[PDB]
Amino acid sequence: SKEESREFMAIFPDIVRDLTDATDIPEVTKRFAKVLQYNVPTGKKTRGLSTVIAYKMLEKPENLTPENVRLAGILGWCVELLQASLLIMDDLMDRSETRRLAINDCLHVESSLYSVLRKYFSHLPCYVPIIELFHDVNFKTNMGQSLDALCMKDGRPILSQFTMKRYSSIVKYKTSYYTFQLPVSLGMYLADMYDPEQHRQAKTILMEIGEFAQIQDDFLDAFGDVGTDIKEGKCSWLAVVALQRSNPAQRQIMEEHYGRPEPESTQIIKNLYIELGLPATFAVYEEESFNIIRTHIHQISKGLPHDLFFKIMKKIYKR
Amino acid sequence: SKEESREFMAIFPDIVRDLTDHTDIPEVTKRFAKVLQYNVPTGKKTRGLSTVIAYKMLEKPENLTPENVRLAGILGWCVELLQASLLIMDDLMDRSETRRGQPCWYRQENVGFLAINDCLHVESSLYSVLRKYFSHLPCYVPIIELFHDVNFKTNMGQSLDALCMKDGRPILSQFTMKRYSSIVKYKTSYYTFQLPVSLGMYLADMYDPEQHRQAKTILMEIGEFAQIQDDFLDAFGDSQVGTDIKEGKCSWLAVVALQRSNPAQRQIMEEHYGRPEPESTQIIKNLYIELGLPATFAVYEEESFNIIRTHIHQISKGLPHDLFFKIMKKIYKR
Ligand SMILES: CC(C)=CCC/C(C)=C/COP(=O)(O)OP(=O)(O)O
Ligand SMILES: CC(C)=CCC/C(C)=C/COP(=O)(O)OP(=O)(O)O
Ligand SMILES: [Mg+2]
Ligand SMILES: [Mg+2]
Ligand SMILES: [Mg+2]
Ligand SMILES: [Mg+2]
Ligand SMILES: [Mg+2]
Ligand SMILES: [Mg+2]
Ligand SMILES: [Mg+2]
Ligand SMILES: [Mg+2]
Repeated sequence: SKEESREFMAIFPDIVRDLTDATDIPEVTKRFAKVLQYNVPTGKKTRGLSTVIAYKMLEKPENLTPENVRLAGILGWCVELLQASLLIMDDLMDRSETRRLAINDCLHVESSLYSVLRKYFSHLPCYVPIIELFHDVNFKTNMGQSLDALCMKDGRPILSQFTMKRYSSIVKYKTSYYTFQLPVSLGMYLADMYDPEQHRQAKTILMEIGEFAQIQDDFLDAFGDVGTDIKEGKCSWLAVVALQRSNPAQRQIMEEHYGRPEPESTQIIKNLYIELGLPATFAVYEEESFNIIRTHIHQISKGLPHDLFFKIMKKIYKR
Repeated sequence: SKEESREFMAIFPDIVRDLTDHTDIPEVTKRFAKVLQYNVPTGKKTRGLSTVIAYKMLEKPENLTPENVRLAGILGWCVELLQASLLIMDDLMDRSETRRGQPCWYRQENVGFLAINDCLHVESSLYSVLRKYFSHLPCYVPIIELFHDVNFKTNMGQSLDALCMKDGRPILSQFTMKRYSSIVKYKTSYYTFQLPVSLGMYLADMYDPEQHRQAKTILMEIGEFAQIQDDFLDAFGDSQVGTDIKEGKCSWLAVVALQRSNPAQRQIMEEHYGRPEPESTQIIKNLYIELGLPATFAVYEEESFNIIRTHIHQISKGLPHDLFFKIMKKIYKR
């Protein structure tokens, strides 16, 4: 929506002023403003806007005031502050050139979302549930990143670690919690929905959608119409399934050419992915997962709305 | 105190179990146990123990139960978790070889820049400890908010320190007493001195902002001497070794040197400060001797002690003077 996107983006200048003491240390406060301005507001803001959409579809229609929708927008920006911190750090860790300037900037940007929460939410019933959610998601996200790191040793991928169980765990902890669960749980808490069973049923569907989302992203990295997962030796769905299907000779090709800088080695891996019928395997998985997720959304109870979860599902599958 | 130290150290293994004992990912929880065991419990736990001591001197004697003193201990370990996360990061940022004898965590087999994740993880973990033990107590939200605020303030301090360096060379024009004082306050004094006392006050259900304000004033003054003394001893302490000069740090010695230096002496600092060659460290140390920095420190130690003691005598409301005198004595060693 034009109205939702514009109202959301209009909050950002306020967040910057809130976090930059708008003081005895103006030069470092001015620097932090530039850290936020470079790293937080550019690009799509899907997690932030999903927080507003979630609240709008969970809250009673009578309670949807401009004031409440703005609070949902502020929670959205706290998710985008978390996103920014993860993006700053991961790029240092993976020594990435581009995405789409100091080390402690990721700790600072992460820490800043709790100042925003304190400013706007400290007098509301949802305050402690929301801070505890952010605390738990950062802890779990770190466990995800560390599990991902345990698939690499001395710059070489550990292909024995490339199991579907470990992959599913990496996606859940590293990505799905903060990307899919966090926005919806935030929307629920702001709508004064605290029922554990409601959060649990939401979590189940969102982790399923999250897993397909990342598998699709992994697939498109190699087979989309420019991906470097193979070169970076990433624990990708393609690599995990390739090893499941591989005969000893196909396993040797992975062991020799996966996670190499030479463009020829990337091309060799893609050729093996084609030989192993990974495109067909993805098509089957996309159909099966869509039908299972559609079923689980139809089955959603505990007084949760289906349209929210269908909207999230549609955005990912694009049908 | 043997009993205090032993009681405090006995809590750590429970905290490791609280944070690592997520049954579907055993390898990462086992790794995190090791991250905590390497980085958190070894050497002096001065900040952690100071939290217990603060509480014991703030709380009503009748309320000092084994249970409450343990809660004070757990808050102290939350300070040590924050400490461990900061030192993990700072070592990567400064590319230091050792800290407290131990090789820096980032230098360990297959860590490097993954120390950023470990930094974030250890900092995050203290909030899990707070939830387990404090979620039901009135002090819960004030303590959570204090930890988040101190984290934010510490990051401002580290960034200000970083703005005294460019391309691995110190910016001597940035080495002013006003910027130095700000670095020490934000980077060190908040988490080292303010956080332990404020935690003790909150656990003793002391929420009066004016009490916290009066405490902060005194603790920032004691904190400033503590870092100046540490900076002095880096160059002039008996090793039986300080690398502040080699590292080109914004040290009290470097700041006061630049105040007292004639153009010729200013050129020695510009030429030799922050260089790796041992001869350059010798030249700076010799310039500090020439400029009479030892005498200058001796006068400051005497004058700051007297000024702070006066300020403690004038502390208002129901704050115990004895707590601030004990902190003073521990730092000045008199
Ligand atoms: C540091 C942490 C906790 C990250 C969690 C979320 C995240 C953005 C991971 C990086 O993805 P990736 O490195 O697998 O891929 P890419 O960098 O290509 O997005
Ligand atoms: C936000 C962060 C990461 C803050 C770091 C704070 C800190 C205690 C650093 C050490 O200071 P230093 O580097 O001047 O001294 P040393 O490393 O010698 O103790
Ligand atoms: Mg990564
Ligand atoms: Mg990456
Ligand atoms: Mg990438
Ligand atoms: Mg990808
Ligand atoms: Mg250092
Ligand atoms: Mg440093
Ligand atoms: Mg020192
Ligand atoms: Mg050092």
